[PDB]
This record gives sequence, structure tokens and C-alpha cells, in this order.
Amino acid sequence: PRSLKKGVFVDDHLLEKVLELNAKGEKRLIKTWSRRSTIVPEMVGHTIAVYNGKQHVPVYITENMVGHKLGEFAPTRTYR
Amino acid sequence: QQLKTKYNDQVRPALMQQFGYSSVMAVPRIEKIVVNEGLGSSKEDSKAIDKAAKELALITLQKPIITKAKKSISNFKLRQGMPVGIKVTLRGERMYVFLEKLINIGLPRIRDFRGINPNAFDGRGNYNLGIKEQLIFPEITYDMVDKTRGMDITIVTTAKTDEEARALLQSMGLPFRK
Amino acid sequence: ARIAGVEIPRNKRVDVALTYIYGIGKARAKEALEKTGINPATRVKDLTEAEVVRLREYVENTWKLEGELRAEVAANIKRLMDIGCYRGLRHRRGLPVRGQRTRTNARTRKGPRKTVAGKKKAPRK
Amino acid sequence: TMNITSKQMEITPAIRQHVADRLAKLEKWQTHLINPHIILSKEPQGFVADATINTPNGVLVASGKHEDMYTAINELINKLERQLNKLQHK
RNA sequence: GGGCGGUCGCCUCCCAAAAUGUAACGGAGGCGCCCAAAGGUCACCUCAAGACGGUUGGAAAUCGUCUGUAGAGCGCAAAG
RNA sequence: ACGGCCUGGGCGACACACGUGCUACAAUGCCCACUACAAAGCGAUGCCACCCGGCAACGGGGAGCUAAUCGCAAAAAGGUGGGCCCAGUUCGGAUUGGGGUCUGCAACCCGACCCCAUGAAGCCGGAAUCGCUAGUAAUCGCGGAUCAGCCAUGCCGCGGU
Repeated sequence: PRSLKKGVFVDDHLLEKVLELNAKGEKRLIKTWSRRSTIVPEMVGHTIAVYNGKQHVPVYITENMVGHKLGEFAPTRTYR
Repeated sequence: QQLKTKYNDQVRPALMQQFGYSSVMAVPRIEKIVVNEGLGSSKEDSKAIDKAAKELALITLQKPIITKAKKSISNFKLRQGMPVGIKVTLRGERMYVFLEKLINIGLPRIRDFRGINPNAFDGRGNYNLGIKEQLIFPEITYDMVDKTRGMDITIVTTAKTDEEARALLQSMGLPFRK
Repeated sequence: ARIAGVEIPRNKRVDVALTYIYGIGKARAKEALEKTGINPATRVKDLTEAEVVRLREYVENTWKLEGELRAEVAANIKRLMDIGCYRGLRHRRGLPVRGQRTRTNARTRKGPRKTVAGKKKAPRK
Repeated sequence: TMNITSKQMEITPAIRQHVADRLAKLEKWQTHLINPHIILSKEPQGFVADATINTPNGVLVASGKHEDMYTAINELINKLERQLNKLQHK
């Protein structure tokens, strides 16, 4: 359904940091503030954590979760 | 003969071809068959189920009597001679040529039907598996028809040991969990 | 037209009988007639098994659909419901999963139709 | 069935139960009214309570301005009751 | 003890004192039927109950199976 | 510091109460073919004829437009026949997965739009309640305004009748 033809938006103001975990070394838990970025095979299976607006959420890209715009996994709404 | 023979000389020697037995009749025979169904008197308080009784004999004619369970309920239902059942004895030679409409038909339909039974078996030659609510037959209108089976099939085969219980029952016919 | 699964469309012309099935639409109704060189203005019952064969083979040669797609009806979403899917999310929650609202204009999944106790003090307009 | 709002204070279960208890009591009056709404205000001289109800045979209105917040709400609904009385006439 | 209450016929025993073997303001279940058939004849079938996983089948009602001092049931207490 | 720069998030949630509006219960309609008709504006970094792909949503070469003199649009409804015969109906169309476009270094939240499947409430809806004294009400359609984009069933204007 959803689409963009090509060049799936990937927050790169952080990609440089997210890729540090795979540029010369490895490390877990990085901070984040977004819900637009997309994930690529190059960086999968890592301890991550992003925000909402006021809330933080657990992140960890796995095979069972096609790394897309991300935000479509933890919007913001909350009720009961 | 037909299948009975592809049973007397086909799926009969194979067993000895694998590993024999002290007898030329040692191999398992057509022990028990039956069919089993009858999901209790649903439609009407026992008076419209007849239009689901004869429906048991929806392939041949042999007037089933539905039997009864055991009277002790008086909760759900059940009395001194209620239905709740099935059974009926109809084996024979044509019963072989009956596998022709068994170990053949059905598979070509039954939803996502791919294979037949994932192991399970054991203990006896009566592996409990079968039917949902499908006939696979057109030999009548099938429009005027409007029931709903359920249940399965049992058919024992005097195959106590697993390597008999479900041994011959492999090279037995062809349609099966491959 | 008992040729696959519970498919028995009849008592009219064939052109109609085409789309007249849970899986046939436009590019499948008369479009198939062409591939089989048949006119829409034909009778269904009249088509003896002979004609039925063309359908029994060409037509029946469809992908995962209608009668067979009954093995992905939920699978089409099985991989986008549980998992932390939004649709869960709208999957985990089984709510509409395709750009729209949830308060209203999506009452298909979220809430059947049973009258909810309407709000009292919080602008209902 | 019963909506209470205010741009000065909040809605407490006591104020809800108070007005609500009076609604269930207004049986003789029970005939129409569809999704009523009550508003609460305040002035240096006291508190004010307004209410509006839509029915299949028209609309009713009531207001109060007693020094006591609770008295105003009670007075307002008093007018609701007094209004429905004239609806039946005699 | 007066006696309101409670008692006034038959049947199961506990306690009755291993043959018969009584009482009681000591105690518990009921009744004055049923049935043209649970009567007579000939025949076959062991009952609740668990497990094997399969139906409308979120236990349970369906069936195959071994077990079964047979624990069913045989018209309504009770003993035999 | 109830001063300040910023990334995100609620206002497209929830057991709900009705208003405001759109679109339908049809057979008057489903769709095939062709065609006679209205005002109005607007398109300067803006609009679209043609070319070809092409199911189209769509695209690229860029003519032309500051214009009764090119476009926005072969208005819609309608008209003649064709096939369809009352069932919850080729009605209505909320609706769900897989795919595509246009805006944005982006459309999870929260885009309308093209395709594949798809398809409920509903045979006029207890009461109650609204509009108008003529071209009316009513039915079918168009543009403009705003808006970078995008989801007008809202807003202002106009007409086939």
C-alpha cells in the first residue's frame, strides 16, 4: 500500500552514529528521536531506542520486523 | 480383487521384503472400518435430523441406525434411545474398490489439502483421523443438500506394533503426508 | 458451475456467470472468454463438460485465489498483525491498516456497530 | 445522557453524582431529551450554571447564578423541571 | 407431671445384649403405588470410569481401545 | 525566568450522547455507444493542447498563456437502443492485505488518488423536527477561494432541468 517510489527516507542525522556500531567496532544502546527513518540490511539486529515526542520506546530491528519508516510501530496514542 | 490384490500381492509381500514374519497371513488385514460421525441431534428436537441421518448413507445404501451414547446426562440431553451416534458395518471386497473413492477423492479438495496425517499413529492399526464437512462426489444434485458433517474416520487394521500400525500404511495407496 | 470449490453459478448467460463468482471481476470475467474464444452472450448450463474443460484447465489455472486463497485469507496479514505491527499496530489490534482515522471512518474493525455510550460533556460536534 | 463542562473548575464524581442522581429521579419528566449538556461558569459575584437540552419536540434552556456553585446547578435543573412542567400544560 | 406443641398404621436398620431377641418426647427415608408390561419363552450383549487424538466441538456430549474384588443398573428408603 | 532555538508527540484516540454535512435502501437503476447545450473565473514562476508509453493515478520533448483570440474541461445530469427481472439485490458503497502516484532530503502517526481481491447498516427507519409562495423545492454536475503539497461530503459563486 504505502510507497515513495524510491529512496526510502532514513534519518541520517543519526545514521552516522547508528553506523558507528558497524564501522570499526560494535556497541549496544544508542539514543534516538524520530519515527520516520527506514532500516536497511546493512544495519540490522542491534539494541536501539527512539522517542515519541515526550516518550521513549524500545527498538531492535529483527528479521520479523521489516525495517521501514519505524513510526508505524509505536506512534504516540495511549488509552487505558 | 483389484485393490484387494494390490493388497494381497502388492502391500502384502513388501512387509516381508522389509522384514518377514512367521506367517503368510501374519501381515495385517482389514480389521475394522466403520466411519463414525453424528454430531448429536442438532437440527430439531430429533425429527429433522433424519435429513442428516440418511445423509450418512450419502454414497451407498445400508440404513444406519444412529445408535445412542449412554443415558445419564439430563443436562445437555440424552434419553433411553436418543441418537448422538453412528457406526455401521459395511466392509467387504468392494470395500477395497471403496478406497478408490477414499485413498483418492477428498485430497483433490479439502481446503489447503496437501498431505495426510503427520505421524501421530502408534499403538494400533486404527489411526483416528478424518473428515470435516466435505463429500467430494456429485452423483446427485448437491444443491438440494444442506447438512454439515464434522468428525473423522477410524478404521483399525490389526496393526498393533507401530511398524505395522503405520508401516504398510505408507505404501498403502498413495495419497498421504509425503 | 461446480468446477472447483463451492462454485455453482447458473441459470443465466455466461457473461454474467463470470464475475458472478467470489473471485471473478472484470479482467477475469469476459477477459477469460477472449482467451478461450467464447462470446459473452452464451448460456451456462448449455456448456457441456466439453466447454467446461476449457475452464477446467485454462480458467482453473489461476493463482492463489478465491477457493485456494483460503490458505492466506488471514496469512495476508498474519505477518503484519501480531508482531509489533501498528495494525496489530493495526495487526496486534486487528484494526484498519491503510491510512485513515480510528475515532471514526474505520468502524469496520474497531468496534462493530453496537451503540457505544455516547460522550456527554466534551463537544460532540 | 449527561454532559457537564466548565472553563473554571473540573468535573468531580460528586457533582456528577449530584446532577446524575437528579436525572434518574426525574422519571415523571422522562419522555425525550437527547444528549443534554450543562456548563458551569463563575463571576466575582458568585457562580453560574447553564444547561441546554435537545428533544424531538423542541429545545429547552435553563440558567442559574446563585452565590453557591452547588445551589446554581441545583437551581438550573430546577428550571429544567419547571420547564417540563409547562410542556405538559394543564 | 398439666399440657400448647408434639402422638396415635405399615416398612430400613443403628443402638439389641453373633439363633428368636424388647424399649424409647433417642435417630434418621417414605408410603396405602407401578405396570397390557421392568409379565412367561428363547437369544446376544460386562456397567459407571481414565487414557489416544481427532467434530457445532474455550470441560463436558463422538469413537477405537486396555484396565474394571464389575465401582452400573435391575420402577421410588433400607437391608439381602 | 508563565523569556528562549530545536527534534517528536495529542487535536485523524476511547464504553459512549446527538448536531452539523456527504453519499445510498434503487430497478427511476448496472453498465456499452455516440452527442446537442450555463454563469463564472484564472494559469508569472503559474497552467495545460499535442507527441508516445500507458489499466491509469502518471510521465518526458516543451508549443503556447500576462490572454473575447492557447489551457484549465470530449461539463454532469440527459437523450436512442443494447444487454439486467425484486434477492438484501451488476443498490449502496463503510471496509481489510498486497501493490502504485504527487508534495516533501520525509507523508508510522495522519494523504487523496490507479490497480487485485473486496463488501456491512440498510425494503423509508418509535417519537420528534426543518425549508420555501417561483423558478420554488428538489435531483446532477462545474469552477473559484484558500492551500507550496495534500484528503472539500465545508465555504462563495453558476447552471441542465
